[PDB]
Amino acid sequence: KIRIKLRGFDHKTLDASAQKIVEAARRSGAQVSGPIPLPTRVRRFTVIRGPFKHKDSREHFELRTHNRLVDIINPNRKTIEQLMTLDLPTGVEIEIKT
Amino acid sequence: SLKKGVFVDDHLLEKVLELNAKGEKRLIKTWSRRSTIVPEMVGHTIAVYNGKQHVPVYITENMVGHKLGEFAPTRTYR
Amino acid sequence: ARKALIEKAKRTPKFKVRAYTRCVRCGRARSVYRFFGLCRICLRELAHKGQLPGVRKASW
Amino acid sequence: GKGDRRTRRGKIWRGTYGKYRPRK
Amino acid sequence: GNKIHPIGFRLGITRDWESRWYAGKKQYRHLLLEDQRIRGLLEKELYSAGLARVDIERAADNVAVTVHVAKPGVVIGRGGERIRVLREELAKLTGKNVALNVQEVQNPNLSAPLVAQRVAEQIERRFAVRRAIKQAVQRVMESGAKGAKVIVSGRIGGAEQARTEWAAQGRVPLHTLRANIDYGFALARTTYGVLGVKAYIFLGEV
RNA sequence: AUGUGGUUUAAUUCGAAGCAACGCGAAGAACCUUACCAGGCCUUGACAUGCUAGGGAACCCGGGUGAAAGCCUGGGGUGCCCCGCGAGGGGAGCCCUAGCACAGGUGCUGCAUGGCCGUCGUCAGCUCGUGCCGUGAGGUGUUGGGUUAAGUCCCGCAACGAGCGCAACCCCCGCCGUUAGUUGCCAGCGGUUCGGCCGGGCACUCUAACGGGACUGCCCGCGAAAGCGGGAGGAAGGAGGGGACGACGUCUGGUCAGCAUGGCCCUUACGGCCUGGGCGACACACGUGCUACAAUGCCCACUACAAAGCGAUGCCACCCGGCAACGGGGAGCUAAUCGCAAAAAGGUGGGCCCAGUUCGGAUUGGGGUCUGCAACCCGACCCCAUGAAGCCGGAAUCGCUAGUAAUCGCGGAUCAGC
Ligand SMILES: NC[C@@H]1O[C@H](O[C@H]2[C@@H](O)[C@H](O[C@@H]3[C@@H](O)[C@H](N)C[C@H](N)[C@H]3O[C@H]3O[C@H](CO)[C@@H](O)[C@H](O)[C@H]3N)O[C@@H]2CO)[C@H](N)[C@@H](O)[C@@H]1O
Ligand SMILES: [Mg+2]
Ligand SMILES: [Mg+2]
Ligand SMILES: [Mg+2]
Ligand SMILES: [Mg+2]
Ligand SMILES: [Mg+2]
Ligand SMILES: [Mg+2]
Ligand SMILES: [Mg+2]
Ligand SMILES: [Mg+2]
Ligand SMILES: [Mg+2]
Ligand SMILES: [Mg+2]
Ligand SMILES: [Mg+2]
Ligand SMILES: [Mg+2]
Ligand SMILES: [Mg+2]
Ligand SMILES: [Mg+2]
Ligand SMILES: [Mg+2]
Ligand SMILES: [Mg+2]
Repeated sequence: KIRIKLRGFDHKTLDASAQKIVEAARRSGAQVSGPIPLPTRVRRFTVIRGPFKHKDSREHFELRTHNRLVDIINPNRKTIEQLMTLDLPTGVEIEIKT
Repeated sequence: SLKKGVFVDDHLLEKVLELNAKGEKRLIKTWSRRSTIVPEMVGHTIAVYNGKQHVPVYITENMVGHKLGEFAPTRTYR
Repeated sequence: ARKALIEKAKRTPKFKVRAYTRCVRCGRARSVYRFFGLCRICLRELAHKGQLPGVRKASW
Repeated sequence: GKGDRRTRRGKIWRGTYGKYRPRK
Repeated sequence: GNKIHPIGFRLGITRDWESRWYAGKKQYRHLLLEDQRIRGLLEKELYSAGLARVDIERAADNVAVTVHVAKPGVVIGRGGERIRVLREELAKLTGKNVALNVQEVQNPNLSAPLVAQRVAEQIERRFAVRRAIKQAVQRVMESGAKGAKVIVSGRIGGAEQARTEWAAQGRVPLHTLRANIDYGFALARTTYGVLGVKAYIFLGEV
């Protein structure tokens, strides 16, 4: 019944941050459809390296928004405690849906 | 090319309309070459700026759909 | 001119189409990535330093 | 072909749509 | 004119960012401009302390700003008189609640941007441009490094023709990703124009 | 079409100059941009910090004039320090004018510079320590024999080692495993208005994190060795394929117009603001490109090949009006969920019948649509008409060794639009 989207630039601070949200609902409540990894939005920017004319020759930058997903089916209040404000957000995004 | 207005500068009209209520002046000069020549506001002589000076363009009937700057040519020997 | 102009481009103007971008550092009109407000130059610079988060050398 | 507005291909190349290339 | 920035070459590995805050595609723009005029102000009124990194994090209207320095004493003031003034100065531009840790760089001769600054400082006080380099490297090797290298640009000693002095010791393998090479750059605005100081310190590995 | 040379201009702003300038700075010149010109204007200035001084001190609403900028104006206005006074004067904010320190300059110098870049060259190199040799500069090492993509490794050797390079450490793509179920499925079985749509299921596919896998490890031949030829197993051999990555140095290379910066120059102007024009000129010359010159083709209709990215001052399904561009309405989607989205080439049918053509789509007349204050100089699109050169290109000359070239469409950045 409860749906949480997880964005972020860093793939270790999702597979960490939101794989600890799997323990803080399994231990203190009921069923979880595990963490599901979403299509990542790669942004790429492409820049003429030098300040002045050197139009061939460039540098290539991406900015990669990783997305992950978790679903919890049984809303206990034994769960919404860690999943409420036992805070360890770091450089991560939090979407909460139903 | 538009169809909901002819996007003509009020500062010109206003000055032309409130000349048509008695007005037969030649020292009418403008910088709005971007304005359509409006339904029969003819007879008058508007001087249009080419970016260097105003040129007297005598406005007759055959040339009404057009813009003003079409008669103030901006570049020399073409 | 590039002072009286970094200033002018911030003023809200008669007509929104007279409006435009500018590298909020390196104060500059052309190649200005709107996702950053950053001139390609003053940008490759930050991108290198680590001052643009999650931005990284692309290689594929 | 590709240079002709009144073909379908002229449209495609130009990215446009019209009589000569309708949206289904 | 060759050669990539050694930090930027490493960001994914053996070097992480000076700004660890996510944003959507319409906040990022402003959370950056702020992010920057921050360092613009900090670095300017905090040279004395000698700041290496100006780390930053976010989580919606609060900001980390974990400034690393050689001389913590100078940012604080005897008790807490300056660190107050700074938290106060910050929120006047940053319309948010500015937190603010402070860190000691335990050994400043292994912080490349400090070593740069050091050498740059000497140059502005017309010092022996070539020995500065020589010494600086030594100092850095002396505090236990795996290698180092320092570079100064041109107009060395106010000479008419620009030149370029360098010196180095041990390893500085700029092509190895798994190296950990703190890099740093200092200016040096002198009576006869700018010189440029670059500094490389090898330490790391697996 | 575009960039450049030249010429022309009031101006056609500046730079870039063989390779390594010329679809380059420009990842978006109608006004903005804009640095150029012509005219109307402002001068302590569009922006920063302070000083000397009468005037008002927060502020609000018009009018005249003009193209706009600006300028000449008439009103609404009395909040706060201070009580020192029970009659309110003292430059506390703040705002004005008059001076002053200053701002401002995309003015010049890349041969005063930083930085960043280009370049020889991803070429196999350039060095150092100590020892040894030489009066010395220097040499040896780094020569020699083998080998490699490689100063890669091997064997030798008055050298023994090392550093910057090479390779490796990193990303993408090939095979498999683990972890995970609003995207996958009759794979299994069930219901299906037969659209994975419905309960249901992660098997598979995929998505994205972490592992595995390759080592000349194994077999035959050559070799002193490195390594070389061949074989098996394996998705993949001997660097599996593509990136990222650029030694000491060279070019007084490039940029003072991104920025930073030493010096010199302008300060009712070399600063500023505006409207208008110019950067779009056209007797010419060159570079890079597009579309062609057709039947292995062109046109029209039907027909799932699938594959990276963008989208809430947005992507717009679906209905309707218009030949259409587009205009009305209007659902879904902060997006693996909804949209841009048709992929095109291909396939199936039908037409054309070798013609300057149903090839080609320049030029030009006319009617429109959209963005935008505004589309004459200067936008893209649609529709009618008009159909130019062009029948595969002189001397010269360019790219590419495999999922390459050739060909076909698709997306993005900048961006109102282009
Ligand atoms: N990081 C720098 C960038 O590298 C670019 O890539 C350049 C090179 O790395 C690249 O490689 C060269 C090629 O230049 C040259 N004309 C012929 C040569 N065979 C190529 O080498 C080739 O083989 C090597 C090793 O096998 C590869 O690693 C290399 O990247 C590949 N291109 O081709 C480009 C130039 O011809 C550009 N040099 C330069 O514009 C840009 O700065
Ligand atoms: Mg090119
Ligand atoms: Mg002529
Ligand atoms: Mg614009
Ligand atoms: Mg045709
Ligand atoms: Mg110049
Ligand atoms: Mg130079
Ligand atoms: Mg230079
Ligand atoms: Mg030059
Ligand atoms: Mg001797
Ligand atoms: Mg080697
Ligand atoms: Mg060899
Ligand atoms: Mg390498
Ligand atoms: Mg020169
Ligand atoms: Mg102008
Ligand atoms: Mg041009
Ligand atoms: Mg023929």
